[PDB]
Amino acid sequence: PPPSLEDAAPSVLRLSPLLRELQMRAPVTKIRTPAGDEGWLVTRHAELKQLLHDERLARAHADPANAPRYVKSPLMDLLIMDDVEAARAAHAELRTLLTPQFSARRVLNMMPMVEGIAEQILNGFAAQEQPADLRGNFSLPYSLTVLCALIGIPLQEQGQLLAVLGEMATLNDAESVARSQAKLFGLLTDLAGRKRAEPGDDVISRLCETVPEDERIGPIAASLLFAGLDSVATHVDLGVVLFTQYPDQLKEALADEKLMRSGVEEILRAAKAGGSGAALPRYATDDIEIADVTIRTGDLVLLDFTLVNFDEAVFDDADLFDIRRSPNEHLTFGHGMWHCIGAPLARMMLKTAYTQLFTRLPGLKLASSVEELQVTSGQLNGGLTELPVTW
Ligand SMILES: C[C@@H]1[C@H](O)[C@@H](C)/C=C/C=C/C=C/C=C/C=C/C=C/C=C/[C@H](O[C@@H]2O[C@H](C)[C@@H](O)[C@H](N)[C@@H]2O)C[C@@H]2O[C@](O)(C[C@@H](O)C[C@@H](O)[C@H](O)CC[C@@H](O)C[C@@H](O)CC(=O)O[C@H]1C)C[C@H](O)[C@H]2C(=O)O
Ligand code: HEM
Repeated sequence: PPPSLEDAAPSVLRLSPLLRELQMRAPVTKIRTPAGDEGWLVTRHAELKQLLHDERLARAHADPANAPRYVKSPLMDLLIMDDVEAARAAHAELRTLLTPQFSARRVLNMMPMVEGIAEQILNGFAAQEQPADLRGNFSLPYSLTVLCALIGIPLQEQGQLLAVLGEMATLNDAESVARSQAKLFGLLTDLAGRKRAEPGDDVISRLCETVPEDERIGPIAASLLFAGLDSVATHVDLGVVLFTQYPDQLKEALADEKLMRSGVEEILRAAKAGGSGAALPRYATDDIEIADVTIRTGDLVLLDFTLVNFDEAVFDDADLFDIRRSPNEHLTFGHGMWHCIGAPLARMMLKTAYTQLFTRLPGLKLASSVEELQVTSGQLNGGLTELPVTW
């Protein structure tokens, strides 16, 4: 029986020993998923990068109901279709719709909105009673408010979102996920009809121009919001932890915009809970020969973007936080057909956050120890349960 991927990591910002062992054993290796099934874990940079460009991996399985699962989640099950050409076309359309929204030009047009929301939230955060949770008081409201503004979700309708998005991340209750997913899909399909009638400068309105069916705009906007919210918030949090542990690198990043940009890359490479970094399931649509192994049609393949970021064949002293790594060859956003569509926004949001946070609160420090930080578990893209800081 293959080793089981565990529920989190023993502590934050260090790769879990089980993952480091799996990586040493083989480039592609059989594991047991949290959901109990068997799967291929890709553990090394060169092999992951090659498989990110292999057309034989798809979000498709001949029998999705019986396909080997990564996690027990009705969210993943919406992702997997039973025809390959139908899955390929659905994926292709998602990227065609969304890639223009995140061009360098359009992201540049988001900067004032992002900086302005960060300043309003930071104004309130600096006044909180200390120690204060940076995640609930800053990084989550920051991420939620920017993403809702860009997508076009009214301030008047945001109250219920943090509850529904958090529930959708649960691996603990299958029926609570599915009805939260429908609440969110229903909220945003309803919203799409309203913005069709009254368009604004936002993503939902621009999708209306090209997509005439509300019932398919809503799930795209919902999955856009779910894709960005926690990941951006968690990287604000862990980026803040790293910078409080290497204050000399924080100060030089504040002093030179080149080093703040490469500092954000080094946070994207290393600011990790240390647990399993695979995000979505992929299935072989044909047999693939690689790394002295044979992946078979229907097999589950897990691309662990976090784990390959610590591959010593690529990164000198990989456990070390060093913002001067350049070029920084992390694969945190994927690559090729699968590459994160929000990467330019995420990069800009993180740079905005660290700059404003540490300029306004230069004495920002952990209330307790890094070892005392509690990584969340039993969840999709959980990060920390809270991050108490003082300043
Ligand atoms: C075909 C389909 C239909 O037409 C439509 C009706 C279907 C809609 C279905 C949508 C389903 C969406 C499911 C998303 C699940 C994310 C899980 C994330 C878990 C992440 C993992 O976390 C772990 O999980 C383990 C279990 C725990 O053991 C462990 N303790 C920890 O918790 C790893 C962490 O990952 C990253 O965070 C970033 C992700 O967050 C990025 C993600 O968000 C993507 O961006 C989501 C992209 C997604 O949206 C693509 C869809 O859009 C494509 C799409 O819709 O196709 C349409 C055309 C960053 C962290 O550094 C990772 C780290 O920790 O090292
Ligand atoms: C630090 C923040 C983020 C990280 C680490 C991250 C990471 C990732 C990763 C690893 C994938 C590939 C998933 C897979 O195929 O296994 C992905 C895909 C995706 N990301 Fe991000 N992401 C971040 C922020 C965002 C944001 C803010 C948005 C939207 C505003 C977004 C939208 C998407 C979408 C739509 C996909 C699916 C792409 C596809 O199916 O081809 N991401 N992201």
